[PDB]
Amino acid sequence: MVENSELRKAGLKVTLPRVKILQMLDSAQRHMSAEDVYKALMEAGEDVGLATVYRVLTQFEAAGLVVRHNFDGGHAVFELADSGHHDHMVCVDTGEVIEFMDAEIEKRQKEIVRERGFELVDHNLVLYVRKKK
Amino acid sequence: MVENSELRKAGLKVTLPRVKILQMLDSAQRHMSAEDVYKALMEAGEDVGLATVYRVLTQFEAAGLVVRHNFDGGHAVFELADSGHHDHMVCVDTGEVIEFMDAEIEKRQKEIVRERGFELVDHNLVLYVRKKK
Ligand SMILES: [Zn+2]
Ligand SMILES: [Zn+2]
Ligand SMILES: [Zn+2]
Ligand SMILES: [Zn+2]
Ligand SMILES: [Zn+2]
Ligand SMILES: [Zn+2]
Ligand SMILES: [Zn+2]
Ligand SMILES: [Zn+2]
Repeated sequence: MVENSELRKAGLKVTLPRVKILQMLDSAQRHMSAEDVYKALMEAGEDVGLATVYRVLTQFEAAGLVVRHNFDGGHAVFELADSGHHDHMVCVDTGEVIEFMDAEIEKRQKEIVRERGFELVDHNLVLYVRKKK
Repeated sequence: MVENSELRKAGLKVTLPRVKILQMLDSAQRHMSAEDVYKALMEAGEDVGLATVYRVLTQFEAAGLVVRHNFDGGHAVFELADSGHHDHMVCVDTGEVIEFMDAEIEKRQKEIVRERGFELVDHNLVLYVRKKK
């Protein structure tokens, strides 16, 4: 299965809890907390406890299958890494998260780093915003 | 420069017109027509004729630097390929194009193809829609 390959490529043994959580992440909320995953699983009548959900998502994060972000300061969001790249705009007053991808900034980041003798390994860009209105 | 590397990797000699058009594509309209690129260039007081803009965008398309799409049936849209992956929803009545990326569908496409003995080289998914309202 595709999930099995993803887990193996990530140096992680294939297990039922690991497969169900990855499937939950695949189907979307784009930015889910550990509780959102747990609640979705419980709705689906599954049998995975919250602590296990958090543990697995942390295993996925360390492995590179997911990225963990904290946009409102008070909770962690976990989202797949495999998906197309996206940086984020966060509405400070409401907590609304808006993904974006600007090719100009992406190429400028590469230029900045390369002209210094480096290679860009990863990056994080968050723009905190408020409606002009 | 980053543009130079992109052009060379694509087996395309570096030229002024090729560099300016790629820069126009980098800075955004996410889905520009040849005329949109030409008009943007003219606004920027540049000196690239429309036929040259179309030719270069077609050179970029063949090379894989851009993908050409025809969403409303009557005009070609050119967008970078390098950007994160995105499929599209198109509002049939207005022509509005909405990008989306669903990890569930992406993994299901891979599963469908792999279980048949193939490797997925590329794909195109367009969902034509109308507001339920
Ligand atoms: Zn929160
Ligand atoms: Zn970025
Ligand atoms: Zn995101
Ligand atoms: Zn720039
Ligand atoms: Zn048109
Ligand atoms: Zn797709
Ligand atoms: Zn697009
Ligand atoms: Zn599915």
